Amino acid sequence: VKEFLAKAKEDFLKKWENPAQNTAHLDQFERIKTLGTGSFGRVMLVKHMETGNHYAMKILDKQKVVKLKQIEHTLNEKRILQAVNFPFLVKLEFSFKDNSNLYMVMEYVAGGEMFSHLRRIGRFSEPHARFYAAQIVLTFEYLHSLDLIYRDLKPENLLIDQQGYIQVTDFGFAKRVKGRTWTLCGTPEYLAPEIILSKGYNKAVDWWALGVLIYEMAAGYPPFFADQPIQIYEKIVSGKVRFPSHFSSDLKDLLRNLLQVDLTKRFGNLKDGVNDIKNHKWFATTDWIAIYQRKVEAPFIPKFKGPGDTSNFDDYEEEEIRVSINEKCGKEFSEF
Amino acid sequence: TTYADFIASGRTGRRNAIHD
Ligand SMILES: O=S(=O)(NCCNC/C=C/c1ccc(Br)cc1)c1cccc2cnccc12
Repeated sequence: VKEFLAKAKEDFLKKWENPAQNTAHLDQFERIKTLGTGSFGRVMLVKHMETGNHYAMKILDKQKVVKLKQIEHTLNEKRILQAVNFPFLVKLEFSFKDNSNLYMVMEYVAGGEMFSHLRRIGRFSEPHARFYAAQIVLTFEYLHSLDLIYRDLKPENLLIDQQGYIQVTDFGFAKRVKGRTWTLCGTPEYLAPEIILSKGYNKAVDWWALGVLIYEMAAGYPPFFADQPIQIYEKIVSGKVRFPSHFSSDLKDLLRNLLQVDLTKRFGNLKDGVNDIKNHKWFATTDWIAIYQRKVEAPFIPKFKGPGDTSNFDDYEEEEIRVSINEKCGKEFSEF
Repeated sequence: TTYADFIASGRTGRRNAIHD
């Protein structure tokens, strides 16, 4: 581990310092189908005509990123993405830009979102949830070691691959920060109290978010929900959680620690670091080595029927790609 | 039930990220 991460820091640092740019053109890909949508872009199943491969291309409208004041965050995204390398993070294959947008051609993860299966299935058994937790545990342990904060953990951002393993996408709020940070970021249901409480924060928010994840997986719903975010924030900062009667005692106690308002008492943030979690009773059966190697029995395998099969994703209206005769936000994005 | 209470609610679908 410490040795592993040690070697790991070095490749990221090289990449951090000399981030890559413009590794392709639009016309080398064949646009096939929107897999997801968002405030200022859509992810598309795309086909590389020279290789006959499929990727997920993220298309960011430059003007809309500017209107929404998301330039830095967008920059962090591409820079951190091309620099990292772990078995549970999606691979950035290319990036380029045109007069009108920014592109990130990532690897097409066929299994669909975790969100989708969990919604349909209802709730996951502890063992099935634990399979997935362990994978975010290591991923955070890697991420944090590089002074990165993930900041957007939710079922919608975790994808399942052919082998029933996790692939974390969306690094739109990922930030390399040594010391506290202040942006109100994320999804309401997953915000740590410190964040809603405008009090500057660190990595500890990633362990509270994980505490929420495990809860939504095992019980089928978030520990704090209401109809409007203000009502949710209120619940989050109250520090009052009710646990489903079907939660094991070990799970109830992992969750009490992970969802600790007092961040000088919150697991992951303590003296012994990430070991407090990796050594918790709930996890006693987990073989972290076997899991990092992808040699564990995957509890569920979404099966798909061939390349380009997009039946694990919901349908979205197709908006048409428009690329201006005039370069749009040159200076703002020159480092992209 | 909390499950019932959850399905009847407004945030059962894909949750969006809070920017500004
Ligand atoms: O389609 S996705 O975006 N699915 C996971 C993202 N979770 C929902 C967010 C969608 C979204 C899309 C565009 C912007 Br702009 C912001 C959010 C997606 C993103 C990155 C890689 C992917 C690989 N395979 C399938 C899908 C992939």
